[PDB]
Amino acid sequence: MIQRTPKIQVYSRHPAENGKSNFLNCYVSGFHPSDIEVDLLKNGERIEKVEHSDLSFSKDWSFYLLYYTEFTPTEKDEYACRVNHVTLSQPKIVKWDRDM
Amino acid sequence: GSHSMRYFFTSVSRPGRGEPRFIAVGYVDDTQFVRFDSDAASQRMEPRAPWIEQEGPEYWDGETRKVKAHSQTHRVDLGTLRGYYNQSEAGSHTVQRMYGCDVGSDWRFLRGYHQYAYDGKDYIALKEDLRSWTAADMAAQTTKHKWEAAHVAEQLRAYLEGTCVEWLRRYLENGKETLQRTDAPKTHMTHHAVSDHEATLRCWALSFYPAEITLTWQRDGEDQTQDTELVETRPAGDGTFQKWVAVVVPSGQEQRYTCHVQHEGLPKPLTLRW
Amino acid sequence: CINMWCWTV
Repeated sequence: MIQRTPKIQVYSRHPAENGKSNFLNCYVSGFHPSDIEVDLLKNGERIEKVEHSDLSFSKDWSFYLLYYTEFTPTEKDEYACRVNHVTLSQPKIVKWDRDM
Repeated sequence: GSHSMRYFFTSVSRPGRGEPRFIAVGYVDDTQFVRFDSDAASQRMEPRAPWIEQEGPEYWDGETRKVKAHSQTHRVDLGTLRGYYNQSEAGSHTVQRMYGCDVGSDWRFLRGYHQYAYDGKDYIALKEDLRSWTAADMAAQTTKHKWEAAHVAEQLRAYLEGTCVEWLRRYLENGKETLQRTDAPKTHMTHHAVSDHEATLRCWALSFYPAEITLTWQRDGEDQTQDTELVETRPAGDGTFQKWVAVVVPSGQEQRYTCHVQHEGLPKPLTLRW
Repeated sequence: CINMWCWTV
């Protein structure tokens, strides 16, 4: 039973500007098995409008998914991606940084 | 120019109660155009690209019949393989299948392929010549003889060199506004002072299609891999892709370093400076 | 346009 840990990237669809509507992505990839829990967060509090792509996999059979929601960057507001998988003891939280 | 049509299937057993979860998605090159999901209400193959809605009710009725059939074949498979591998009924397991075809620049059949995996490991794949199979183990060796005997390859061959490539041509034409359009990366470079002696240079490729791209830093005209980070290509979520590469340099020395972009959307490679 | 896939392992 192969068990591969998810890679995580948290980012925006378009160059971030404060006060301008954008989209926040969490791209989880390279995981097995397919069961996974992904949340998007604004100041710790979980975001409810979240959507995701249909499950698919790469040549090496490892899965991948995109989670996204509409959002607006501001001066003070912090945004993160929360991921849980069977290969994780607790949820791994990745912070969104606009220069990456 | 070559193009590909591919189909990706996944079934996860739900022991304890019910049929397995079955998700099936179809792509042309880097564009998803259909999905099925056993958890969805419709229980229909559903459109996911504008240009496939062009297709009539009888297409959606044909595709749905065939794909529910596929979910049933996977259901049997999960049970057969629990036994081949002497596993209990307590645990959850996965089957994964992928097949597809390519056309060349001549618009003619170029390539075919088909692969099968059990709990994330190769199980059986079709050989490149499309006449014969490759079994990963002794379980898969049972499946190979069964399929040899059933003449599965010859029938799979007929499909991939025929029906598959024909419908590929169809979709390319119907959706040429997007499927045959290349978006070149929108590039730029950023600069961040990490200290007084040093800085980070980050080279961005945004909004490109296809996903295939190459991004490298050169110092004084030679490739540089030391002190660099290169994130994996990521979907923007509007059908385009993103990527970046970063180098750490001594302050005042930024001029030595060039970012080099390679992409089908560009007739000539791109070079960027500070 | 998918194949008609009816062979089990």
